[PDB]
Amino acid sequence: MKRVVVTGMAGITSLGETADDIFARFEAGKSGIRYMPEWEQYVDLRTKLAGPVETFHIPKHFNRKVTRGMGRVALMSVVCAETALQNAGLLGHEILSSGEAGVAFGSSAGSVDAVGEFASMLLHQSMSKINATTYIRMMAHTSAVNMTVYFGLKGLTLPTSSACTSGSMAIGQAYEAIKYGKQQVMIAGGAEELSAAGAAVFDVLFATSGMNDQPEKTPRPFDAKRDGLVIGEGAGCLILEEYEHAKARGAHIYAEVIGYGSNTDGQHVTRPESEMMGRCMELALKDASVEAKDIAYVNAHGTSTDQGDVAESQATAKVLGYKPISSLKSYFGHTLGACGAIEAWLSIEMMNRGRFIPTLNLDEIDSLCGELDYIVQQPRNLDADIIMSNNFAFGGINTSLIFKRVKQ
Amino acid sequence: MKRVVVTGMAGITSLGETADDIFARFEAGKSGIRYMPEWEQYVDLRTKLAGPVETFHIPKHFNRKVTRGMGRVALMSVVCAETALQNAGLLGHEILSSGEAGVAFGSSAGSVDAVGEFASMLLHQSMSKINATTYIRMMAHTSAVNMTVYFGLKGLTLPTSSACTSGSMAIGQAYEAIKYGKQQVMIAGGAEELSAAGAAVFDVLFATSGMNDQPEKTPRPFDAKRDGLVIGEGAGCLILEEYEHAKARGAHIYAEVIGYGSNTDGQHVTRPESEMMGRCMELALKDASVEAKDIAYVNAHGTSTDQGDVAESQATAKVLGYKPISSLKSYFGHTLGACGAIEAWLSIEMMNRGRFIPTLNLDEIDSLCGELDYIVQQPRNLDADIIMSNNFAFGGINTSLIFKRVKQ
Repeated sequence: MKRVVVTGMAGITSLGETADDIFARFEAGKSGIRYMPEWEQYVDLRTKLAGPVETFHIPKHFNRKVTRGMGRVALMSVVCAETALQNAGLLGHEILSSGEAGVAFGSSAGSVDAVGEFASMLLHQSMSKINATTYIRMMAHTSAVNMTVYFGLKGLTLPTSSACTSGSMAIGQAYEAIKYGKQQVMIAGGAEELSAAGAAVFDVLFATSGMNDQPEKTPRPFDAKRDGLVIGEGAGCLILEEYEHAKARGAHIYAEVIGYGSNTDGQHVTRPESEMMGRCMELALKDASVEAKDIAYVNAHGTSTDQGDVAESQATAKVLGYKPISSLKSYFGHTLGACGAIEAWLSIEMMNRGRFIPTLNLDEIDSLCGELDYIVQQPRNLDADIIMSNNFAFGGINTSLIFKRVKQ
Repeated sequence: MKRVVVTGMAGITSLGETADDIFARFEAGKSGIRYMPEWEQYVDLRTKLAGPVETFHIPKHFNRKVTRGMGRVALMSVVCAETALQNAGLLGHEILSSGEAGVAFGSSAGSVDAVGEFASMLLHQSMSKINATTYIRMMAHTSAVNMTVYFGLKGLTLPTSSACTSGSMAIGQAYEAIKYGKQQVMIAGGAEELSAAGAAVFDVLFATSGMNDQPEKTPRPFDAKRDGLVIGEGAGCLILEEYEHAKARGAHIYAEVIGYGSNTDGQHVTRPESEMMGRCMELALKDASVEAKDIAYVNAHGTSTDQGDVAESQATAKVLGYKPISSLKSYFGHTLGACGAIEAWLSIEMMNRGRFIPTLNLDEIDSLCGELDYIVQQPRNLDADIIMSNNFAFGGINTSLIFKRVKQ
C-alpha cells in the first residue's frame, strides 16, 4: 500500500482564484451570493439568488482550436487543473504522458448550451444545431476527457460524475488509484457551470432559499432561520501523488490523504438518511486507522436545507462528538459538482494556516441540529493535525475524506 | 486479495432477453438492424438505421410509483439487474441491504425525454416541463441511483458513465471493489436508450453507415466495404461476487474475472490510437498474470468505422498475435453504454457453450486490418479457457476485461 500526498491545489470561485484572495474575503465576511436579475424572465422560478463566477483568468494559449470541445464547465476545469499542475511543478512534465498519470473528475452535467443543441433535435425536428463537438461538450465527463486530451494523459480516466459528490468522489478514487499502485500522479477534482435550469431542479423540490431581497444573509447552514440552499459554480482541483515519488523530487507537500469512505443510503433519491451518513464517516475513520478523537475539524457538507442540515449534523455528532465544524457553502453557495473539491482544497489551507473559517450567517444554532462545536462569527485558531471533509448527494451517495498535516 | 466470480447474468437486446433466444438468432444469422421510417422526419440526418429493442418484459411490480424516477434507460437497467440477481439467487437476499453489496453502472446519457424537459427552460423559458424527477431521470448516473433505491443497496455506488466504455468500466470497477475487499457483491453493467439525437452525434462525425436500403447487410466490422457504425440500445448486467462467498453457498459460477486494464489515448477526442489500445490489453494481461498465448478468443469492440476497426485490429494483432476474434456489433449495432456489458455477458456464454459467434456480414476481410483469425460464416467451436473483451470510447478511454472458465 502506497501513501498519497497533495502536491498541487487550485480552484476557481466566486471569491477568487487563489487561496490568499479567498481567505481575504473570508475575513471580510462577504459571500459570493447575489440577486440574479437575469433570472426574472423565468416566472415559475421562485429563487433569484446564485453564486456566479463573474470572471476568471483564461491564459492566451486556450485558443479557439484548443477549446472547441469545451463548454464553460470544461474550460473552467482544465484552466483550474493547469494551475494546480503548475503549482505542483508538473506542467509539461514527462510523467504526464507516461501512462503513470491520470485524472478523476466529475460534474453534475456537461455544458447546458450543448445540452440545448442535443435537445433541439427532439423539439425542432432539426439536426442543424447538433455539431461535431455537441456530445463532447454536453456529456457529464466533458471535464475529464478534455483534460486527458489537453494535457496528453495516458493513464486512468475515472469519471466521477455523481452530482454533489463529483469532486469528493474524484479525490477518493484518485487516492485509491495511487494507494493501490495503479498510478503515480492523479489530477482530481470537480466543477460546475451555473444555469437557471440547474437552480430549477432544486427549486421544484422546495429546497431553495426565498430571500431574494437579502442576498447578503443567505444561505444559512444549520441556522434556525435558514430557508434553503443557493447554487453557485466553480472548479476545484488537487494534484495527488505517490509519497516517495513526491519526496524524491523534493516536492512541496500540502497534506497527506489517509482515508476515504463512501456508501449509499439505499432509501430515497433526495431525502438523506442520518444513519448511513454516519456510517460513511466510520468507513473513512477505519480506512485511515484513526478514531473520532483524532479528528480536529470537520468541513461539513452543510447545504442549508432543512432536513439536509439536520441529518448531517446529527450523524456527525453521533460519530465524532462535540467537534469543530463549519460549512463553506455559506460563502459560495452550493457549487454542486465543484463543492467537494473546493471544500477539500480550502480545508487543507485552513489546516496549514491553523485558521478555520466560521459558517457565514450562522447566528442562532438550530436546536434540531446535532450538538457540534459550530465555528461562528470569527475564525478559530486550531492546532489541527487531521481534518475530515464530508459530502452527500442525490441517490444517497455519501463520501468522507480524511487529510493529515505533513511537516517537511 | 480476493478472487471474483460471476454468479448472475442478464441482458435486454434487439435479439431477445435470454441467452438461449439470442443464440438462436445468432445461429440463424439475423441482426437486430432495421430501417427507421420514424427518422425520416429528421431531414439532415443521413443514417436511417438502428437496432432498437421493440419489446422487453416488465414485471407487474414496476408500477408508476416505482418507476417515477426512471426513464427508458433506467427502467431497462433495473429490470435487467433484477433478472440477473434472480439468476444468482440473491434477489431479496439479506446481503443486498447489508452495506457489503453495491452497484457499478453507467450510460452515455440519461433519458432523452428528461433532457428535453431540462432544455425547455434553456429554449422556451417555460418551466412547466421541469418536475421533481427531471434531474433524476436525465442524469448520466440515473441507472445506478435508481438501482440503489429500488434494491436497497447500502454499499458503494460507482457511476461509470463513460460513453461506449460505461458497461465494461462498470464490470472492471466492480471487480476491483471486490478484489480489494471493499464489497462482497456488486451489480455491474451498462445501458442505453435509443434516440435520433444519439445517432446524430455520430452522423455529424461522418461515422454512421449510409446503407439505408440494405439494413440486413450493415454494419460490417472489419469488412472491406464497411461504411460506418449503426447504433442500437439495450442493457447488460453481471452479478459479481467474492469467490469464497459464492462457493460457501453452492452458487453456480459462470466465470471468474481475472483481469481489468484501463488507460487513455491522450491524443484525440474521437479517433482512437492503436498503440494505447494495445497497452490497455497489456495492462489487463499483467493484472491477470497471463500471457498473450493464454487468450483463446477476443470479443472485439468492432464498431465498423473506417479508422476504428483498423486501429483496434492492428493493436490486437500486435499485442496478442493471431487470435480468434469477432464483433457482436454486427448483430446489435453499437449499443453505446450497454455494449461492454452485453458483450461481456454473451462472450461468457460463448465460453460456457464452447461456441464462438462469427462477425455477421464480414464477407471480405480488409487487408488493412490486423492479421487475426476472424471468425466468419459459421460459429467456431473452441475449448476456450480464458477470453478477453475490449471496448474503446470517446476521449480515448480504453478498457480490457479478461474472464476465466470455472469448472465446478
